[PDB]
Amino acid sequence: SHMYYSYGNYEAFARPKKPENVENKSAYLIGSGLASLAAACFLIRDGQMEGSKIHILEELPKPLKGYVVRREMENHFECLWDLFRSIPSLEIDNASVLDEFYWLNKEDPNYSRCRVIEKQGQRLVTDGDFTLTKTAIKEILDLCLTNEEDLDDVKITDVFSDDFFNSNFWIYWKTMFAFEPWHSAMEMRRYLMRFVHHISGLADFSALKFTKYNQYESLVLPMVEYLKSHGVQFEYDVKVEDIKIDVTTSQKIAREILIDRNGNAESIKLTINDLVFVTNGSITESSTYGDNDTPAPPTDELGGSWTLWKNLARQSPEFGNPDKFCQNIPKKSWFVSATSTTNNKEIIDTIESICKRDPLAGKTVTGGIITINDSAWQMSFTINRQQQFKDQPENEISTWIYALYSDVNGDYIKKPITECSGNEICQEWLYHLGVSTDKIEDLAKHASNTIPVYMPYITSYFMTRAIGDRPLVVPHQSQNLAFIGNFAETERDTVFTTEYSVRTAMEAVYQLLNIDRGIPEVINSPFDLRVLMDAIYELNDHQDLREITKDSKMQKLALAGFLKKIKGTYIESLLKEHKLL
Amino acid sequence: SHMYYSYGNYEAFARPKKPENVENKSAYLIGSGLASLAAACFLIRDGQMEGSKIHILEELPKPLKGYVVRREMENHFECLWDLFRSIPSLEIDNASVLDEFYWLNKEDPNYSRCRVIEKQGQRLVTDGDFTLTKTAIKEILDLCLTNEEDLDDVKITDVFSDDFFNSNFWIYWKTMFAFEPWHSAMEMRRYLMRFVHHISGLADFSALKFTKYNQYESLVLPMVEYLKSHGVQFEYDVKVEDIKIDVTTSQKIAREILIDRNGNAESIKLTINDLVFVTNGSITESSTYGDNDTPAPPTDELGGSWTLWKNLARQSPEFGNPDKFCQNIPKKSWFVSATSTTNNKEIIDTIESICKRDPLAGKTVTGGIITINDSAWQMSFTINRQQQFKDQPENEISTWIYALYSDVNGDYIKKPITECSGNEICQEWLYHLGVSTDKIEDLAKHASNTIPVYMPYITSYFMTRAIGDRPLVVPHQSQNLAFIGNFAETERDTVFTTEYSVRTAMEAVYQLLNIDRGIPEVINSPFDLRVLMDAIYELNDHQDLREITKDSKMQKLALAGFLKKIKGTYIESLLKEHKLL
Ligand SMILES: [K+]
Ligand SMILES: [K+]
Repeated sequence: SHMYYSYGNYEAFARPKKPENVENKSAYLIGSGLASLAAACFLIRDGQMEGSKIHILEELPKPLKGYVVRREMENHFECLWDLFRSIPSLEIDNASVLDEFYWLNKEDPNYSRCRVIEKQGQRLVTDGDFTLTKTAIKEILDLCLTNEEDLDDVKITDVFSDDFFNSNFWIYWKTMFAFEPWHSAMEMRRYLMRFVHHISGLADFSALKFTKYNQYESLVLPMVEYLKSHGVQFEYDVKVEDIKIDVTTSQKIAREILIDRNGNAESIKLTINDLVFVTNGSITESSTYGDNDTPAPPTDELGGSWTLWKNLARQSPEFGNPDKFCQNIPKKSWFVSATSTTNNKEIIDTIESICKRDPLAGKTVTGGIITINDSAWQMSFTINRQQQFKDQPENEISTWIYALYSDVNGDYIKKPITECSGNEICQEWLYHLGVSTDKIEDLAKHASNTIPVYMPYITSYFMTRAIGDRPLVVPHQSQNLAFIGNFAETERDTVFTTEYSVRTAMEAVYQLLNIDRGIPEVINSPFDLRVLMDAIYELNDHQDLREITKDSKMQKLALAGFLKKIKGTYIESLLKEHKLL
Repeated sequence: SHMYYSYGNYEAFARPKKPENVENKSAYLIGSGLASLAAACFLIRDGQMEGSKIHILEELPKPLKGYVVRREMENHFECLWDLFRSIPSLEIDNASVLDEFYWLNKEDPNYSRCRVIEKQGQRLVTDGDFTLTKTAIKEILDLCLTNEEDLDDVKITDVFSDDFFNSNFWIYWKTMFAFEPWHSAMEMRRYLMRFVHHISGLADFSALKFTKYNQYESLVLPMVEYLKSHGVQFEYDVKVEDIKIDVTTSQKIAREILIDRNGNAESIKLTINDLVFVTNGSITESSTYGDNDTPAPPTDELGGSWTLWKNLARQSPEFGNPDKFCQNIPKKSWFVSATSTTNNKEIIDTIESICKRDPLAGKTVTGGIITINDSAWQMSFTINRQQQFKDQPENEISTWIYALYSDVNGDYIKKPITECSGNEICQEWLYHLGVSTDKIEDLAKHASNTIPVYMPYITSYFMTRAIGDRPLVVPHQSQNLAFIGNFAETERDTVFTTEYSVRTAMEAVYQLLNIDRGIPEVINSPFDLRVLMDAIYELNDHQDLREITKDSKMQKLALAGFLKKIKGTYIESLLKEHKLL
């Protein structure tokens, strides 16, 4: 009740008055992920909180055998662009991160010239088409017409049938977003509605936008410099074990942060004027690393992030249900990603022959993942603009590889990916590029350096869930406690996105400080009739309403009577404008 | 083809690169109205044109007997807020005009406590309700469903019948926007679609927002100071008589500006790199002024603005058809407005008794016009926050009065308003406030000072028109010539608004300089299903779909079958959210 949603330039460009009594308030942010950093930025810029009163608590201190790549953006990351228009670029003078990003993606717009391959390097013949049947389209629409409240614990396989899963649409969708068939239909529905304005860019990634470098260099480092320039305090080697919260009949008040500061057990006592921002849960927690000759050791370890959320959930069911997300994760789930770095011309030339661009040119390369449709692992890989690390040699590329299925033997390396060294993952990948099999072993072992990473929780955002499993950003009656990040709850936005991190941060800061400025709503595209007309046209692989209805009597007649009632009206002009007539 | 429309924060917050070759370009803006000033501001900020190369050409030089008041804003003036977030306030340090305006309208939000009066000072009993019948509602919707291309030269009386014109809706609508029954149905349609998101605020003005002072002090003066601080050149006593334009088979190029600079006939020769921004036509041209004892003398004079547009239209029909707007204006049209200033407690107390607020308190007073429904003149009046001039005595108010009908005897002063002195207009107004008739003459003649103004073209924006009567902002193949202001043509936006002035200015500058940043589209509210649901609910005076259909078989049955097919779905939840179920 302490915020309101808005849209349009009035609320975008307006500045909030300094919030009431902020001069006597402090902030503690648990973890240094994007959501914590964003919340600190809003605390500085819009809360006008004093930097020395803002404390970022990081578990790690202030050696992997190679480069490791970790996601993209779209124009309607409304909250994220509100943030980064205020963060100075570290690459361009007198320019924001938004400016640098905006100009770069106009100079070198992202698109894919090859989205799906099969048969050891051949482009899928129907690449670019959705190959959705009428039944599959109806299931998509029926899911969207289902209330979110009726999708508690429903799996994607509960709402779609064979036609949909055989479609190219599902190939594009599951791989670009990392949906597994057992994942949350509720989240899949949110994604369908959230990105409906970009349906025309699904097959070719033409709606995706990327930073110049990896996320740490292009997003985190600029935020850090901004926060440091305003005196914000960074606390390393601090493990938050619990937060004692009073949950009374009238209020929720965080009372004390129980920490281990460099082996020493200490405690931070809080008043109502000391705000606590918890990033509950983590998809990168407990990650392990291999090298070119060693697999990343599988693990089920619960780290500090999941232990902390469990300790908060013990104090109120309003603080969420972490076990839905970190327990009972199927062993087929995506766990392993790998970064394969090479300067070898044979590999780089093979990539060029598939993606149609020079990987070393410094512009778009694959334009997003290429999916190997017939790979047992259901592997995809991408090469961003190179190099993605500013100190990497200019003759090197780093390729990011991931597998949706973790418990199935590969086609060339006949083992599950979880049993594979870096070079074995690279060999399986090189096989599917069409590299001659008598060269694969040496090119992977001696011409490349591949670092695998095992992430027990990388699919955790998407686990089947029920309303209530995620805490509200500001739980009911909370006075000084907020939850931020991709396991907190807010309307219609989609998790596994950087936008969701910034949105929850902004909503938390605005609500706890009662900031008198609107939060931009999730973009209104699923309510926009023009966008919905485009979606019907795109989903039906570019067929007008007559062609859609051509083989059915019940519809071909309803359409005849509809066209007779709209003839010569604005509705007919709109349908013609959007190619439905 | 030299611009694109956008929405959302990405394009709002992004800055355009410096446009190509702007260092060798100059700009001439004809007139110093809002559109010219806005275009100069965009030339500085986004064109990065040198201030000394920007020339504002004003006909007047660098004595009325009293104060003269001249409109409001809404949140979705998308282009105007893009502009004024960059203009420094002259009232608050380190703040924009947008900030000052945003904070003021949150501190003192606008609303009316009395919108319509009758019978010499009594509130209309049904004030607040639209009193629209089903037939009237159907005509509203049928107009919106008509293509704009089918409304050439159609009058409002061609598309509405008796029920609509007897509605409270039409009272609110015609007076707040100054529509006459013979005005353009095309523009009325644009207004219905343009402001559909504010239908719930039509009766009480709760969607209106106002500057602190009159428009000159709160909008023009800040822009002027901004332009002067950047070296922009202001040219006074310059009358533009013509612009010689080459209209070839391949290009339109302005060649020379023919001027009279202080009685001297001179000429400004232009290259392709010299841009010309013409504000074609004017609603204030040829205005005459009276005083407390003298009517403003009626006139049909064509001034420099209308002569110039006629001289441009002689060179291409693509430059518009001014005669549609400045000729054959019916003599019943609104011509006269008056500003009545008083410090008299009897008058001020009578106003307080009607509007329910202290006129001298410095906050909202009437919250917008009060309409005298049974006045022969169809008179309305408003009192903004006082005082509206920063050097006015603190015990004074200034009331703005206007009459939609100019050729009908008044109820107390039995003469058309065009024959009335300032004090006679005030007397007619005081009669309709319920002032005792034995006091009206002395309170108007000796306790008030009323300045009338006769404006032959004040209704000119709304004259019946056809596609093509207004020039495109940048006509086809124009290299260096643009048209801006409320007689230029752009999609869906509404004239008689300051937003239209800023929009045309922005579109002209962006197109002529090929600026690489989106222009915000007219707000998408008529395509937003949520907004349309609200509109149905509001237009039907807050009745759900069952009550709307209760007295009809064809609809009450179609609704039964519709409800049976949407039961338990998201569509039903949406309808319930918006009170239609
Ligand atoms: K905002
Ligand atoms: K924009």
